[PDB]
Amino acid sequence: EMHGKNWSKLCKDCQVIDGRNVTVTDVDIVFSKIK
Amino acid sequence: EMHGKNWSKLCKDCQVIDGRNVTVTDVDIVFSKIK
Amino acid sequence: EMHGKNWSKLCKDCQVIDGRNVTVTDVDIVFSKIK
Amino acid sequence: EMHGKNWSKLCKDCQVIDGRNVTVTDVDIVFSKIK
Amino acid sequence: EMHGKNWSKLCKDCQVIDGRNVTVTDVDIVFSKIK
Amino acid sequence: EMHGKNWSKLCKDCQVIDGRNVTVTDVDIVFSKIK
Repeated sequence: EMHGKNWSKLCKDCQVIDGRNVTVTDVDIVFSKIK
Repeated sequence: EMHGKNWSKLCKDCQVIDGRNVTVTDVDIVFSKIK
Repeated sequence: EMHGKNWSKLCKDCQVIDGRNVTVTDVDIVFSKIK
Repeated sequence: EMHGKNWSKLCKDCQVIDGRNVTVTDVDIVFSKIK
Repeated sequence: EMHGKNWSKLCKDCQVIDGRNVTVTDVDIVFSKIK
Repeated sequence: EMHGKNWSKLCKDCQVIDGRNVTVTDVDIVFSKIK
């Protein structure tokens, strides 16, 4: 199970680029999820 | 199970670019989900 | 189980580029998850 | 003297960030010219 | 004298960050010219 | 004198960071020209 408390961010089986200022440039595909 | 509490952000099997200022540029496909 | 407390960020089976200023450039695929 | 020809960009006593995709972030002052 | 021809970019007494993708981050002052 | 021809970029008394992908981070002052 998962449980965050009042500001806590949490994940499982995840891919995160968490950060204050975040820029991505010239990309071909940012998000891709084939199943 | 999942449970956030009053400000807590959480996910499972996710892809996040969480952040204060976020820009993406020149992209071809940002979100892609084939199934 | 997982439990963060009021600012604590935590994950399991994860890939994170957490950081204040984060830029990625010229990428072909940023996020990829085949299953 | 200065003379450009049909696509030529030129300057003198200049500061340029010329480029296809250009982003500036979190800045305090972008342009400043005190005299 | 200066003379560019049909795509040629040129300057004198200049500061350039010319380039295809260009990002500047967290800056305090990008352009400053005191005289 | 200076003369570029149809793609040639040239300068005199210059400071250039010419390049395809160019990022500057955490800077205090990027351009400064006191006279």
